[PDB]
Amino acid sequence: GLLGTITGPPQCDQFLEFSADLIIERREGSDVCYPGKFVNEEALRQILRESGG
Amino acid sequence: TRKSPALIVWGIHHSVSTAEQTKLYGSGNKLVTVGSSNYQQSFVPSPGARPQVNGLSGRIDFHWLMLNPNDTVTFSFNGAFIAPDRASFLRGKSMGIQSGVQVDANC
Amino acid sequence: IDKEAMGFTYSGIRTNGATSACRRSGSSFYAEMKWLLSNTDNAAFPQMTKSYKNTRKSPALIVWGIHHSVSTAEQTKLYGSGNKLVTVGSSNYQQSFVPSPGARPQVNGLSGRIDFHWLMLNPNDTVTFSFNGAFIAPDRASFLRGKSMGIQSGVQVDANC
Amino acid sequence: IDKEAMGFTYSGIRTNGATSACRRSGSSFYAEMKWLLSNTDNAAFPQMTKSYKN
Ligand SMILES: *[C@@H]1O[C@H](CO)[C@@H](O)[C@H](O)[C@H]1NC(C)=O
Ligand SMILES: *[C@@H]1O[C@H](CO)[C@@H](O)[C@H](O)[C@H]1NC(C)=O
Ligand SMILES: [Ca+2]
Ligand SMILES: [Ca+2]
Repeated sequence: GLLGTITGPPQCDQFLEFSADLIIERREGSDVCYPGKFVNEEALRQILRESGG
Repeated sequence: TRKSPALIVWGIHHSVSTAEQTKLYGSGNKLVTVGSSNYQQSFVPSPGARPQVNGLSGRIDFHWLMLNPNDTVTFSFNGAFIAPDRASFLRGKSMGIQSGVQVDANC
Repeated sequence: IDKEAMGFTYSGIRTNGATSACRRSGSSFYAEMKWLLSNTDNAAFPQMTKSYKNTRKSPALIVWGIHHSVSTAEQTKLYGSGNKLVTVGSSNYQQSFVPSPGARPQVNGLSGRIDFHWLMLNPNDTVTFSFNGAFIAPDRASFLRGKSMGIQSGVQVDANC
Repeated sequence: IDKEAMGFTYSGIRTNGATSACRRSGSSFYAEMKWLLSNTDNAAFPQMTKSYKN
């Protein structure tokens, strides 16, 4: 999941310092590994989308 | 230290049993008071019984904050705190999209 | 909406809280809710935990309430001396609650205040209530029916036109 | 904006809370706020209730 690139759950190990021009979220994406959510999560999603990595 | 804003991210552990919260961080009330020049907030764990997602009925929720340059973020805590080891920084421009089809590198 | 019972059971406490505000046949309370009180006045409120699962195939509206009494005395009167905590929890929810007793301007003569919260319980999910006082409990969950349109107005209805 | 007094009066506590941040005739505070401190250091702040009507 896009937010997982910040915290760093095991699915997001490849993208902890990723750099992109086009970021593609998928449905199967998971921001997390231990049960829990993000606070104000779309706001931060929208930021990382245009972050270039 | 850098000249672009910094992404700081922490986490609070809302436990399942109040006993689990004492077992880990010690008994008594827990409090995290994130502070910056722009951001003054405060967070408290909420230990209580929950349906078990992936097993652990505990819950680690994440919060975030944008720290301006030359600015300092101050954490003040006494338990139930997931700590940031590294800050995140943004590299430039990108397009965020959401799809379920392949990626054609040729078109 | 279609209401469905949530299956909750309580022992050792009361379950018939009422007030002059919600007057039915004399004093009463919300139809789909049940005010929970210590078994007798100033008694102890036991620590309870109740759970409901959305067994149907559409989300379930779960509405509970917190009673911020007017006086800390009224809070000890109804639920008992000692601190009071309510931890609502599902798979998408993870929230505690604490009554903040304090005088408020008299609305319907009662300076206490009830905070109504709500959450959407996904199908197959469970909402967990852990509490020991100051908890207005849900009796029936609500489910949505179909399509409608909400309008606000101030004129007659006319089925001829 | 027009300002009108709210008619709040206190006792058993202090009302002169000020700080070096809000500087006037020395250290002061907000003109429309009143920093309520306990009557003395570590003295229990008595529970209070005040009301204003528009
Ligand atoms: C803060 O601003 C001063 C301006 O004199 C500059 O010299 C210094 O490098 C800056 N530090 C950071 C961390 O931005
Ligand atoms: C809920 O989960 C159980 C166990 O996996 C399953 O048998 C049941 O069909 C599920 N309910 C729905 C509505 O899918
Ligand atoms: Ca029916
Ligand atoms: Ca005036």
